[PDB]
Amino acid sequence: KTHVQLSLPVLQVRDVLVRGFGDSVEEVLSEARQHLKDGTCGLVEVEKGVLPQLEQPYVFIKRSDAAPHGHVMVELVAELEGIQYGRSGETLGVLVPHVGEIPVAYRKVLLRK
Repeated sequence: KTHVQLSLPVLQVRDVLVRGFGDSVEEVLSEARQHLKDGTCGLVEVEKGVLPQLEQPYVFIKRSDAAPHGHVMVELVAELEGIQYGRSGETLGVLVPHVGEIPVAYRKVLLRK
C-alpha cells in the first residue's frame, strides 16, 4: 500500500532514551521509515525548548492533506543545520525511536510510504 494507518505513541521529551535516528539526513529518514514500519517509532510534540533536547538531524511528520478513519495524512521531512529535505504542511511532531517509554497519548496518522 502507498499509505499505512499508524497510531504513534506520544512521548514526553524528558522521557526519551534515544533522541534521534542517526547521523545523516539519509540515515535518519531511512531509520524513521523502518521504525514506523516495525511499530518502534514515537512522536514528540514540538514546543519551545523541545528540539534543542533532541539530536540532529531531526525527522518531522508534517500534514500532507486537509483524514481517513481519524488518521491525518502525513509525510516525513528531515532537518539539519536549518535546512529541510522535503516540503510539506504543518509539523505534528518530531519522530524518535520508541524503546518502551510510557506515552501520554496516541497520534493517528496515515503515512505516505
